[PDB]
Amino acid sequence: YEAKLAKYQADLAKYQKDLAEYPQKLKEYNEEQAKIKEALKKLEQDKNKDGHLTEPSAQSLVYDSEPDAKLSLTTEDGTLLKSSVVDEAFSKSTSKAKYDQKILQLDDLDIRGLEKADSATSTVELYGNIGNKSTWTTNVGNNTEVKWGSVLLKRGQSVTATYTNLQKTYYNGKKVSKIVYKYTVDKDSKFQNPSGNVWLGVFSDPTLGVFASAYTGQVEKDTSIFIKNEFTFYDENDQPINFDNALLSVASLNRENNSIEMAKDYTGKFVRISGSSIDEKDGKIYATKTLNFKKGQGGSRWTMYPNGQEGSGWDSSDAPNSWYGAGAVKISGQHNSITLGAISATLVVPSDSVMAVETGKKPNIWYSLNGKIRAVNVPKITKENPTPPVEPTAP
Ligand SMILES: [Mg+2]
Repeated sequence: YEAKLAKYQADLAKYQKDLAEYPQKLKEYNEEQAKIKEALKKLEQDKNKDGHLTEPSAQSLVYDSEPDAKLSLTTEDGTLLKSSVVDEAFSKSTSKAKYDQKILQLDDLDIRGLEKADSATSTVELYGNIGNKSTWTTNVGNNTEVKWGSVLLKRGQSVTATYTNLQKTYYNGKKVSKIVYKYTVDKDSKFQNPSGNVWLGVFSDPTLGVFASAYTGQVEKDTSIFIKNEFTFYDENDQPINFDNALLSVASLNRENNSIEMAKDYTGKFVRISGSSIDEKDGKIYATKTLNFKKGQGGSRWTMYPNGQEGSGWDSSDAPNSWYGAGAVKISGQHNSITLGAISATLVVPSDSVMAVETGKKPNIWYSLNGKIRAVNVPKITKENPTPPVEPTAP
């Protein structure tokens, strides 16, 4: 009868508060549900128009941006890298030209520069356009502040990234407290870096994802880099979330004549976007029938980068037709998995003078997994279904 009564009394005050607030929360839930159901009736009717989900549903996972998240890294077999080693590597070789114009050009980084003698650290040191480089830009965010922990991993090795301090992430209108990703280098990757190392730049904002690279400053024929991504999201009580058809966006699945970006080995259900270059074929999600790099070339409708033409620059976060290189995966359960990578076209499709040339590519990729579904007008669930308050019983 000690803190039993004090607990009961605390829970009674909280009950009284929830009872007072419950009718307004129920009203707001009911109004939002009504809105969502009407938006879904229209999406069903429009399911074959350009940029619409072939199987429309509401987005329960609000997971667009987390600029203020906090990053923690652990690897049992890998090497977390000192910032100053990462900085030195950026200043030399193929990224030097951009580093001298105050730009961190992640896709030009020659990762051999990271393989120095006394490089290891026990905890994450963030690097990016921050501190003394607060006026610098990066090719991934331009002027926006981006930073990452750096790790060297070989085939089969993994890093576990924990992201806390999340300000805007919600599932079914409840706040997400923590996200844990385990990133593993897929053993079947074909990259040639003699050390066997891959650099993962793990951004502090988990919605920006990962920059994965084995680039040594030359292109490679018959190369690939794949990163397995296993993840669990956690609720306000630090418990794993059991997703029920949350939508995961797989965007920027670029296909050029020599290079395919693809997702594979995924949990959940692929949902095609109407009009998109992206489909599923043999458990792999990519541009299956056409290239998507340049209008007219290899069957592509649009041009991936902004050139001036109509619907060009499809490949960015804010472009209206970014769905052209996107798909969605409907996920459930508490533990989910997907593998993202880039591979030489000739390892995937028959050799062909337009669709699959032998020309070498850079074994790198920037990918992201988030809730920013690129299909048009997908409604978000922002209001929780309130649980009727239960009056507690006295000791
Ligand atoms: Mg891409």
